[PDB]
Amino acid sequence: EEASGKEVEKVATAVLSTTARAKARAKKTKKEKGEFYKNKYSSKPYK
Amino acid sequence: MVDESDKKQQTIDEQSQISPEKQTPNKKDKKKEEEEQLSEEDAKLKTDLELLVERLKEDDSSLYEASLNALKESIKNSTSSMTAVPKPLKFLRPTYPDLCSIYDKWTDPNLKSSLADVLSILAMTYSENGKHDSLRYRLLSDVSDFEGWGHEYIRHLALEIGEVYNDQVEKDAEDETSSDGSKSDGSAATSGFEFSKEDTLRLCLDIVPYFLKHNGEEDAVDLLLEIESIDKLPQFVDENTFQRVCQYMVACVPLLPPPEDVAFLKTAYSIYLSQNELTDAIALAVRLGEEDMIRSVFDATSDPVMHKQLAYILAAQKTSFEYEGVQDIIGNGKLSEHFLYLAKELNLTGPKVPEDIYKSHLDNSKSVFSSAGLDSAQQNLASSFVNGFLNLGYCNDKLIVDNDNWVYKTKGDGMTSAVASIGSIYQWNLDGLQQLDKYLYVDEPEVKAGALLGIGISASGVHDGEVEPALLLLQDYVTNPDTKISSAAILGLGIAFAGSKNDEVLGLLLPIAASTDLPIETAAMASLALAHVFVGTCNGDITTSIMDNFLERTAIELKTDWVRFLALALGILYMGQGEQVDDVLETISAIEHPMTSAIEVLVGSCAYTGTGDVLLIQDLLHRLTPKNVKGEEDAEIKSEEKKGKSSDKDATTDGKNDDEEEEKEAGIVDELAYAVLGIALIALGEDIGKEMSLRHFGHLMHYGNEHIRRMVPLAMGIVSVSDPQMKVFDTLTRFSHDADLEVSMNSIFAMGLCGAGTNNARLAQLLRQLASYYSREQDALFITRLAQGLLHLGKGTMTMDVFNDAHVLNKVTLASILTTAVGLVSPSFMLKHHQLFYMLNAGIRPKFILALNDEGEPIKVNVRVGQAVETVGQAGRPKKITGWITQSTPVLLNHGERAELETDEY
Repeated sequence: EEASGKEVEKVATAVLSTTARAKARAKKTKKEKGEFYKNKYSSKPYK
Repeated sequence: MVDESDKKQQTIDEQSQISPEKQTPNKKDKKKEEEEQLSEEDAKLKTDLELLVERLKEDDSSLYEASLNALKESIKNSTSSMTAVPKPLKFLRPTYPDLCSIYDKWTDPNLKSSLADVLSILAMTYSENGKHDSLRYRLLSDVSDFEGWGHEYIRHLALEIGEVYNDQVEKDAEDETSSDGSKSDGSAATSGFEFSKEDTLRLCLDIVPYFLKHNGEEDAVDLLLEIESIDKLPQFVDENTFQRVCQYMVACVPLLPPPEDVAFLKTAYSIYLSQNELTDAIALAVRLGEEDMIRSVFDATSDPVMHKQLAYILAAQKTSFEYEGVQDIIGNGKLSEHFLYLAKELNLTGPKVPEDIYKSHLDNSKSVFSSAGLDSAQQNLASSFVNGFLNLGYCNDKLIVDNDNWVYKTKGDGMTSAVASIGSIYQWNLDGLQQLDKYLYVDEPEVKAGALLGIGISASGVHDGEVEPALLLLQDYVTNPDTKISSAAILGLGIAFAGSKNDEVLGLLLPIAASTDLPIETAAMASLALAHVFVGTCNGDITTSIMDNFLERTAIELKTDWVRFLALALGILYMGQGEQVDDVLETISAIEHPMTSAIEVLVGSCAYTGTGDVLLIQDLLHRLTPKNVKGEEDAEIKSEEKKGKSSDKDATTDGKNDDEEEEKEAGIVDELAYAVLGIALIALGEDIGKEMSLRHFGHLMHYGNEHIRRMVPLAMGIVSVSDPQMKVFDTLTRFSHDADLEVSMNSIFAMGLCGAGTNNARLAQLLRQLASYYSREQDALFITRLAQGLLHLGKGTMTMDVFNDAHVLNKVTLASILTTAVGLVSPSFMLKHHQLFYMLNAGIRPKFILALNDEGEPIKVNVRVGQAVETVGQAGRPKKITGWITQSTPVLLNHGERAELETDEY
């Protein structure tokens, strides 16, 4: 994905948490009231 | 203590010299160890119970804490109170308090939570038998003052209110629900709930709203009626009992869903009805809008006397008060038959007497002409209008008007609004007909339109006694083909009869007067008529109105501005209701456009009107979403879309305005501080959003009817010189009337200073002047306001046209609508029954922000203001009756009611 592509995901994660918490406080109140490093070689042939 | 020999008949006495300690140790051990000894334990229950009574009159904490420590365990945590079951259940009379001694007297947060639950289970079950009721009663009334009894009764009744929760959260209930651990079905609920009501009235006043709201039922308010009416004469006097109630009912309006909210009120009327203060009963009946409620109150007061007296008068003045008119029609009947007088009694029933007091008030305050005279430029438009607006409400404006010169000279569509505002002078007063017929009979159609609006406003005064009624004039004028002339003719009629709905009213407005082939803005006035008449009483959210709402929309949608006007008239129709508005969501939406969905959310805010449990969070998901998605990503066909996007902004502001009106006395104060903040946030997120929010902001103030009215507007108004849009002043001043020439004197002085220094448009100057002249009506003349006055949380009936135009562009054309502003309130007078126009003295209280009172009833201490004053704006409206000094008592209790005062002099 290279540097630019990995970065799109890192940011996306940061963004969801900020947005999450910006609605969370109010909503919540008002909700209720109302395999191996070295596999050597396998027997199993492949083409 | 810890000995098993201490259970002997002999060893009660030997032990008890030291201290009674027979109750726990040995006894407890044997009861929880052998079933055989439960047969013995039963007889000794009585003996034990008494040992708790004695050591409570000699209260000493230490010797409960330590002693009944190990006692806690047997009761319910080990035996679990059900061997063969019957045996522990019967012994719950003397062990329920032993649990409570570690609940209550021993203190620790950790043990308060834990054992609270356990107690709930036990109360409930022993209240099946109904002997837990008996334990409550003997503490409430006690036998001796001690710290015991006074904590114990609080806790027991507190827990019952607790129980109803478990069954709502989950189906499961029982122990798994850890809220009380109780099933909560009859047995210890039904029988206990009935006792519960009686107890909480006597000492208690602060857990009572919690009991009523949690149940969330009108059945609960119905049982409450009976219980309260028993005590209302012996334990306490009617006066004390009646306020205590009035505290409960107001508190529960927040935290109730729509179908429950109204239902709480309906029942509340009944409680009032029996209770001897009939004044309160009648105001709430109108608000509800059910004629039947009004009928009963009026008749009960009238019939028992065959003489005149205080009684006849009292009934008649309460029915006069509404300028909706619904009470007026009804009240004619018994009094009419009697003929003590027709002249006096009939008149005081109807709105004939309010006209007469208005005349009187006009001479007292005068009407100091000080109108702008400016000619030329767009400043010309403004001057002409100001003459109307300055002298809004019943006055004599005849001499200036008599010169038709300036009326005709008023340029453009501005001309129409200059005639409309001549119409505004003539509110609730037959007089002023004379001037109107001149414009109506001559020149452009334009002049005729303002004149016709004017007849509707002049016929308003007297419409029940039907003196030169509205209907006669305007009927002739409907027929006239021209859309402008039809439409105006039918809106004046809508205003006159107001919330009143009759065969005359219904059939006139039924074929709409809007041409569907022309989208004239002053032909929008036809849908306004329908909206007005339906509101000001219960709203059936009728289908006749939807058929036509769709009809104007479909035909022409090219002009976006116009179709927004129809959307807003529909939402407004429904307002005054939040329970049938859900039903009409389906109905409206059946038809398809992106435009029909725009309408959906507007009407949505109206449905959820009651408390901010629903409302505030919808109008916040909505708000955030444009801002948030846009922020995230960064860090004919056209005309439909544009409506869509505009309505979301509107809708967020509207939901906030509608919610705050309802809330707590406490909650109003915090929402206001926040509102100012919210301006910064919207400004951050989106440029476009900021502009719309501002204009609405000043209407936020008017709609909610804030408590304050003196300091805060003016504070805000300085800041909003800097913020764009100058409609912020227009809407803000309709709130800011208060006493006129107190706030408003500062508003005009300030506004013209800033406009002459910083002028950035003649359009900008137009708004600044208009608003400021509007604000004052000379020398505190009866003021416009959203509230009726009689209804504290009252919504407008004729003061809803304001909001419609705030959302859309700023033009001189919109001002025609604004001329309607009927909203005038009576100047109170202390009457006996000889109809005295002169007060002893009456107390006003400006403080209205209190959260100590929930009633919002003015403290009796007050500060004394003279006679022949106007009932001034909010933070002044609470008026209590000074009369205590001359050995006099109000029969008619004013809590800040519009209402004319009446006393019985001892």
